[PDB]
Amino acid sequence: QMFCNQTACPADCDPNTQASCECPEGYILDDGFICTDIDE
Repeated sequence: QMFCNQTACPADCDPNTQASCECPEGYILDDGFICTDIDE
């Protein structure tokens, strides 16, 4: 349950949560390898 840790940020796979990048279980990355979901 972690989509980049917020609306849209980056995907450097934090070294204490590994939530970004890998993206939630179904978030789906986007143009930018950033984990987010506010439009496309």
